[PDB]
Amino acid sequence: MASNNTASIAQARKLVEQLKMEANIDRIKVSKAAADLMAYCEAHAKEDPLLTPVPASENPFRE
Amino acid sequence: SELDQLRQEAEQLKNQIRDARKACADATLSQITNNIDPVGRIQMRTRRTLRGHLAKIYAMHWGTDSRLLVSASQDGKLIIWDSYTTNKVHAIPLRSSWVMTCAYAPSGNYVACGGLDNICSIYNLKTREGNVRVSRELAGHTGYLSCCRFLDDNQIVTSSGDTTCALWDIETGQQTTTFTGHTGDVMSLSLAPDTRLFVSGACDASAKLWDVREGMCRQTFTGHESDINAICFFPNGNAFATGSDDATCRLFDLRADQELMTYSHDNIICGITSVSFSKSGRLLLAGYDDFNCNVWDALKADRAGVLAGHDNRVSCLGVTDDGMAVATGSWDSFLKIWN
Amino acid sequence: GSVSKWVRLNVGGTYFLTTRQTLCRDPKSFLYRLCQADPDLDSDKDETGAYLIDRDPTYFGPVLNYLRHGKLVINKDLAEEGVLEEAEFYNITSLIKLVKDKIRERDSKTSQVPVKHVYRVLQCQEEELTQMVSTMSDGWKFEQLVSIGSSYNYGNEDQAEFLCVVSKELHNTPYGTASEPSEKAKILQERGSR
Amino acid sequence: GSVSKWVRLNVGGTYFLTTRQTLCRDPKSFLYRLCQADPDLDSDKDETGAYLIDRDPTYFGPVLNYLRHGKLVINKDLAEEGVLEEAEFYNITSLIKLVKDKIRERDSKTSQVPVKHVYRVLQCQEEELTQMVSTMSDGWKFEQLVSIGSSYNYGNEDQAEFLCVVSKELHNTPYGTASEPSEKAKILQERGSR
Amino acid sequence: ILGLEGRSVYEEDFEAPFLEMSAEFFQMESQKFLAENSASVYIKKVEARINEEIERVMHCLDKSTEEPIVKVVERELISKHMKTIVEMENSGLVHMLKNGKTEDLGCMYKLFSRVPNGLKTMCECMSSYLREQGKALVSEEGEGKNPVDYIQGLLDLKSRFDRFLLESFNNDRLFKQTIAGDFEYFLNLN
Repeated sequence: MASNNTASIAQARKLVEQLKMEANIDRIKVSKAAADLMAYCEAHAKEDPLLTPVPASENPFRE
Repeated sequence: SELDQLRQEAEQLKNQIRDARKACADATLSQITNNIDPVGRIQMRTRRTLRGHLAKIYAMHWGTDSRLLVSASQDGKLIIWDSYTTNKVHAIPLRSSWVMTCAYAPSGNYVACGGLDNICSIYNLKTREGNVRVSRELAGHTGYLSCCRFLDDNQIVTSSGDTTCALWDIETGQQTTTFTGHTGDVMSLSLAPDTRLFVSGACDASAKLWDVREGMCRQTFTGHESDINAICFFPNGNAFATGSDDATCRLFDLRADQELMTYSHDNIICGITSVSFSKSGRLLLAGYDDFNCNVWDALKADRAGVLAGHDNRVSCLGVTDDGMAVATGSWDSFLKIWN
Repeated sequence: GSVSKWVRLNVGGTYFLTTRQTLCRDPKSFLYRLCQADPDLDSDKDETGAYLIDRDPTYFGPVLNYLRHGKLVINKDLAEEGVLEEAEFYNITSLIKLVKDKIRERDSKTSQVPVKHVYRVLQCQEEELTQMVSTMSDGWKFEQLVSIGSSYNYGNEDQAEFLCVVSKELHNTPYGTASEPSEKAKILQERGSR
Repeated sequence: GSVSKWVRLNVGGTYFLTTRQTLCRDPKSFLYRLCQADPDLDSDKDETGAYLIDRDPTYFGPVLNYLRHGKLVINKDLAEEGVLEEAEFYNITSLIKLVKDKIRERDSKTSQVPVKHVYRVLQCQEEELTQMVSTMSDGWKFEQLVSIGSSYNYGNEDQAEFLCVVSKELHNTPYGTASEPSEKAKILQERGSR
Repeated sequence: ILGLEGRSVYEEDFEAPFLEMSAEFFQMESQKFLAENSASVYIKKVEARINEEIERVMHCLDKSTEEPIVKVVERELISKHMKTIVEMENSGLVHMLKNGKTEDLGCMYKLFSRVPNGLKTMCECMSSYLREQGKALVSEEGEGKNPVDYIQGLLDLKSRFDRFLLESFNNDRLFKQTIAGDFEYFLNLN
């Protein structure tokens, strides 16, 4: 509806909904989320071969 | 009138969201915990240069098989490579040139491409005939097909032009559901390993995480300062790395529901044109509008290494699903298999 | 007297009995507006209760074909342009779309007389050559193969050894010889140009 | 409508006067209703009384001829695709197969209109080159020869002497019946892909 | 529609004049009603007229016009002549709670629930009522008072006042807070 600036109020309703779910969605502090990411990354560091030397036949790109 | 009142209401809602994030905002433990083992500088050498292209490479996408990359050149050419031997499994001319996006399906045999054609071209790699006969030509798009990613064998997301990031049923060639709400064009998409939540990065600098199982948005990450080039989910899908035409990368966490941590860079100022995660997701590889790209630590926010050896900008990145290497859809017409 | 569930319409000299539903392909169409009586209409054939409108039935042919059948197929001997003129007079954007698609199909079919024809270039190695010509995409015709010098790996068997050139009669444009541009596409084209 | 041994159909406003018996060939087609003079299909016209069918007379021709004398004759000035659509409307499977065969013959003959077109490359040196150029198959058309760098001497009498790209205008089969893969075929395709 | 892209015509020609004259009509009607009516009569008549005005405005006004009109309605009727309706002669919260008429208490509360000003004024009112009841209870009544009615009689007073509150002014956090505060206040009087 144009005379309401092309129903820009629908964006307001969507933002109401966005606040609703963002509040419903739990808020995880930055420090502990970072801790979880450290745990996953360091636990996966050895199997990330980018972090490790690769022999001339281990990769399928020197085969 | 009261339209301005509803706009105010939206403003105060965003203010509340900012307040909730700020309360959720804590000290980033990863950067202060910089006593983690140093990332150093990884001297990175490509074992296989993919000179099969002779035009610029705009998009590229490894497959679920994690051996075939579908690097698309804007001249209307798809090169389904053999990354392990530098052989062209397929070389497909495209009905229209200036293709900017190419994705490889969970089928492992379907490939998608989007140009200025406004028609999403899905090519069946394997048929009874043995040649790459096109599977489907999904029309109905309004703007240019800014980015495309395969949801399923018959479901796909096409962040098209005209603020469109709709879902499409490949078999019917029609939209499955309509995803809309952005005021800017949608040109960035990201695939979570969940494969059920896609964060679309539009030109209004709004990383809207949409849920594919509903016809409505899930989260709306912001903090961007320019249109979002590429978005890469973590190998857990718990957070995504975001790059826009700014001099800093960003990392938005869904559990925090806020920008978890930003990768400030003043040693390089070129816009972040592509973002990626390593096998662990510890290494965040950033493609840059200059020839040489980089890889920074997602933990200590420092450069793990430099992707050097290029002669023109890299327009897309793709890491091995085994983490053996990364292919760089550069503009020097060679994809460099950086092992 | 002149209107029923069906309606008699005098396109050209001939009179077709067609349902009021079938004649309308969008409520902006002039035909639908003519289906119900209007105070503006003065000249009509009240001899048989059929409204008089002045257009050729030959280009009404494909129009009514699409309206009744839901799919537009314009005969290879009849002007798709005449169908488009019929649609534009009757103000049916759907028919505008199909005539557009048919005209693209015809321009593919007439891609010998001047109208855009897609051409593409592919690289191939000596070994890959047989595969990618053999696995060359359906709907494309091979046009040329050129041998080149080998900058790597001796003089033959090079990843850049042969340039294949293929083509497609259908043009790459979204429609005909002119498509409505977009500004961001030009922005990115300038970005890639330099 | 009016009772007669024949029946007058208003096919697109055009009166088809055809006998009722030739329309009893396919009850599984819409026509066999239109032939009922009893109240199974009742249709009239406020000018003649003809029954009304909202199907085109454009592609009604070949289908009606197939009903009359058992064989379709698609006029080579009308779209065989339109005849296939008309066959679909009366969903005569034999007629569907016949029009699809006509479209396949078209696509083989019009392989340069973007439809199926098969290509290959032979490898030969001059001695065998003359032989297999001379003994080229009927249907396969030579499209290009090319030399390949010869490590022996500088030119001829090397096994790697000439590639011979040849082509054939191949029929495109309307989809839904062709190009249907198989599981073990895909297993072997994956085996041979590497 | 003549607003075209903005609300300018709709906002200007009638929206604001309707709002302002609506405030004035509400003011004068509420003044006349308070002059002419007791507590319950004022409640019934003002609520009936509020429903009438809202009915007409929904028919004649847009959705976006609701936010101002509701505030004006709650401000000019149920926010200015309110403090009188709390307590008078022959009526009032303290007078009426002893009369045991639950239905009027409910309405006196549900009408007042739209404005937090009315709710807090009632909270003060029956807080004073409960404090008076507790102070009368802790002192001996008649010829002596049993410890059942004095120390643990606070519990009986709390239970009966909880019944009153739940049946008249429903379960609301502010009312529970004030009744618990009163219960703790004369708890020291045992």
